[PDB]
Amino acid sequence: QVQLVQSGAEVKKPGSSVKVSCKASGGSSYAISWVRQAPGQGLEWMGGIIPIFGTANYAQKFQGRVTITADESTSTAYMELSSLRSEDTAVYYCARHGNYYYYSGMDVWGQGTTVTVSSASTKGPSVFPLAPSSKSTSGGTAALGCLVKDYFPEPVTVSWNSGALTSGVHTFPAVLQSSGLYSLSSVVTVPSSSLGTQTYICNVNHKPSNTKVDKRVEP
Amino acid sequence: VLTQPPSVSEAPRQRVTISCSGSSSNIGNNAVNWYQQLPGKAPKLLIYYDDLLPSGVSDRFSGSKSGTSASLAISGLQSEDEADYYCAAWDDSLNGAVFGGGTQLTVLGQPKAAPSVTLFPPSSEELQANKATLVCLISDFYPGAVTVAWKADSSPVKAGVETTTPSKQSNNKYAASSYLSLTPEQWKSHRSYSCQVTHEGSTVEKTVAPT
Repeated sequence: QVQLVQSGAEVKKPGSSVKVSCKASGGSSYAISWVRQAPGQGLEWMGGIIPIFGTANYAQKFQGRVTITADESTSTAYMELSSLRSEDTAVYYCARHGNYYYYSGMDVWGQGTTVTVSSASTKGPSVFPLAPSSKSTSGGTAALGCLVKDYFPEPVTVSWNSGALTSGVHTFPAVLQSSGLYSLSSVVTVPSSSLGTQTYICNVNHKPSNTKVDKRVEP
Repeated sequence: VLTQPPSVSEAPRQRVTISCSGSSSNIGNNAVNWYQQLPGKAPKLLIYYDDLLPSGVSDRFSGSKSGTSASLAISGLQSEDEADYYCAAWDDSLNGAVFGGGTQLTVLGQPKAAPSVTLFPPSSEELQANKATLVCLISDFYPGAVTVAWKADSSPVKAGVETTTPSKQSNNKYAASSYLSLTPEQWKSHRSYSCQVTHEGSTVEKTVAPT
């Protein structure tokens, strides 16, 4: 019944600060915790607040850079983390405990808020065709693609022929380069006989830079 | 602070045990809670106060606690159960909550599958922009672990390589990508470049060459 809704994703420069909100959609004698998860990592407790006792608790790892508050008028809890570093890149979760102890299980969870910390700046991608040839042809089917190079931040979305072509499409998760920029590729396998009769275009959308590219991919 | 097996393998409708090992100041004197995390979503409470079941959680899950270690049990193991599992408890010496590192429940077993590998050379459009990227796309492999090595000629190269972690596909097999960055002159100067993909001790190599 009760839902916890968190503010949206954030992209932050090292040394800055982020404040994430967690609004209780309805349903307050419960403790609230903040828990983060670095990509491909486990869960880490940041601290909590118990609004009806007006007391908070911070893990000592974060103490001096974290603040957890709760606003009773709107039953919104907040977690502010300052002096951000690249290792603070994570999904941040808000969760409500089953009672007023932090010992109790966390039975209601927000949806998570992605926070990315990086020194990179918003940049649209350069899109290159990956042309089909004899060397990407096997058994009468041809592989062709798009290389979406050097963009920041995530996400990019890719479609083929404005959505009319879906089967045979494999859009790969991006690599994060040492430059701080991302690159990904998208490929589609099609009948080799269709190369003279059908045109193939990848539609790349990079909303953070307000950029869309339609790239024709020819033999 | 708490330790779990990083991975756990078993077959359908079997029974699995996930151990959680702590110390006196956390598991020893505090309740243990278990969380299930499905891919790409928020953790969910599975077990609370050592052994109680939330509403809506299947009877197949159970927890127990003895001394400074705890254990989660799943019986009648099913495909839905593949997920990460975390134990958690309060710690009176850290005065905070601690989790275990988590346990991936690989529910057995999908057929082994060899990677399909496609290697693209740099586009003329990119070379004309004075850069060159070799793109090696690796799909449909199981289980989800590969290593990728590149060769300039028949000589290894490790400069300019960026490889992704593997990621699970729609069909429950895995995919990865690897990129080799070169100058337009490294590209033309050699007679070929190769992407070599090793999967479960066996290797598939694709080769490309300037026009």
